[PDB]
Amino acid sequence: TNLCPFGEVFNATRFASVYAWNRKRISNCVADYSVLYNSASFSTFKCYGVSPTKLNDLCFTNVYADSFVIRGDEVRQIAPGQTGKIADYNYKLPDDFTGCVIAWNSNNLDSKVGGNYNYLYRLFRKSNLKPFERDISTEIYQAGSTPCNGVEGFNCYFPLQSYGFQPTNGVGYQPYRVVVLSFEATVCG
Amino acid sequence: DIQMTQSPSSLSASVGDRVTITCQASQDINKYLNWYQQKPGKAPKLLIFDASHLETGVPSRFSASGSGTDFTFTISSLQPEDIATYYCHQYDNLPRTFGQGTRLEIKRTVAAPSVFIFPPSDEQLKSGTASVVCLLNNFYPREAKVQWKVDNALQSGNSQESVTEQDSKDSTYSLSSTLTLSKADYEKHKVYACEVTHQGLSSPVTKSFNRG
Amino acid sequence: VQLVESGGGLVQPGGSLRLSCAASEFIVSRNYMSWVRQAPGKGLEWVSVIYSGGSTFYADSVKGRFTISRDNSKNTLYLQMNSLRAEDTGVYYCARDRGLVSDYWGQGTLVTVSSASTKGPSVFPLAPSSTSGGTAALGCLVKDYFPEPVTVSWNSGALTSGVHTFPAVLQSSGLYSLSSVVTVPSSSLGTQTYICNVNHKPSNTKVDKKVEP
Repeated sequence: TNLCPFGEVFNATRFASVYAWNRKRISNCVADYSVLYNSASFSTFKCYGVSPTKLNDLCFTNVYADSFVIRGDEVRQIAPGQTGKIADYNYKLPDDFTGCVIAWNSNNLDSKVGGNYNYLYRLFRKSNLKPFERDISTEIYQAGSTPCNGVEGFNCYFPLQSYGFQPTNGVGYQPYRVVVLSFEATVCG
Repeated sequence: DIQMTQSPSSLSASVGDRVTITCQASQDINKYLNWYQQKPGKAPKLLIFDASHLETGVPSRFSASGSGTDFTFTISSLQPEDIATYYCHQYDNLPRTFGQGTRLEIKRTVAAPSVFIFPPSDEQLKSGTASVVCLLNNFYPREAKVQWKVDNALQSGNSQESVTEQDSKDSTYSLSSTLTLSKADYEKHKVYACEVTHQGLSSPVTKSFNRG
Repeated sequence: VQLVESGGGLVQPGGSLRLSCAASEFIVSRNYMSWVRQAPGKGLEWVSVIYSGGSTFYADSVKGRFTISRDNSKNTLYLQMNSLRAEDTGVYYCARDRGLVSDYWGQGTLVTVSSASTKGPSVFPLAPSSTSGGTAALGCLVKDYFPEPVTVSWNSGALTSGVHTFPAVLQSSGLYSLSSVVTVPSSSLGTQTYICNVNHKPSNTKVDKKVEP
């Protein structure tokens, strides 16, 4: 009866940091994914299940729309079978992922002069995430034998680091906003 | 596959000077260059990480800046223990790369060498080879001319020499020249001399011996 | 508090080797680690890295031939080297990465990839001259060994200032020679015993040569 609310998740005013990525559930709606496809404003529109053009031609039980900010350098890791700080400790797609990964510059919005330190990523982790896991804990990383006692110092590290997003950054070091649509009754087109 | 290019290859400055090494990246690396010191024969020391941040424990005279492609590493006040090769290291793109390396040499006052000659061991002569060793023990600069006179004939093509690296406090060098010849050749002649010519020597000094 | 490496040595082209790097305060299984090598008198080459989570990455130069791994049960990081070539000769360093910054470094072990075989050295004395007061020089000649390194010390460690253990020169033999020298007071020669302790680990060669007039 009414359109899927994709402007809420794509056009939203702020995005999550990748370690605490947001996920929007989407049911009881109908939308064409071609207000998306023919936008021509996307740096990545890497799809896995289906072809991007023929997408509003099909129905699924549920669809999720995950959204975060990473470095464009790093959009490489938002795809099944990747490894790296981000695919391992921040956001991991499963090997049998069916959906699309969408990205675009954000240097206008998410870049502050002198550095927008709001956006973070998980740098330390004893073992890397399972598919679609979210770990927002902030306990001091124990790299030594000495216990950390919650105090940051040598071999006792804060697991999150802050992007120094600056407008003068090369495009690899620029903010990119990313939306991951995954598909598995109630969505159609 | 990002190529890091430092300059100079070789650098000579006297104690207390301001020394400056640059390192340029082919592509964009942001602040993810860091700077290493490798004293001769030990492993590298991390001095400055994330392009500009001083590693815990490092002297304040070391500093570096840069972001993107052009980077500068600077020693503000040169010290004697700073002879080393310094490397910049890109680390954020996969193939991690280093710069060429910058050999830093302390420049110093002239120091004339102390010269010693060593006959072959009687133990060695039993094997069939006899090696005569000549030593310059503490000199600046590295440039010295070592001539082997066996009887009174200049010898060429049978000597090899090696130099220590600069000493970490007095900034001196030491050199060993080794004349190799056969047990037969050794006992054919009698006067064995080592003539050392150096900047700080008023005139060549010879250190000789006879067999016996 | 340290990283202690071992396992490097002489290997046949096409041969295999495994390096060890055992740690004292770091926990290998919880920490970022990479292996960095340096061929003789040349630059540094990053070779491999392992992440806290276990993800491994290699430089194309050694991919498919080398493999990085760790054993928590022994707190040790290994680098397996298969299908070795000559250009793999050099010093191999292990490092603790502070998440991409290699801050603490091991002292290194030498992987020498050659077909030649092992020769232990001969230690000859470099004996003092004939001012009973002043300084006289003495030393030991370490001739004809292979492969490198050799470690020379004097009087088991009691004598360190003034010792100059020269860099080895590769002889026309294809073998190596160095010679270390030490300066002592001329009036020590009659009473004090001077011994260079040469040690050539690749051949289980330990020599103690007492230097005398």
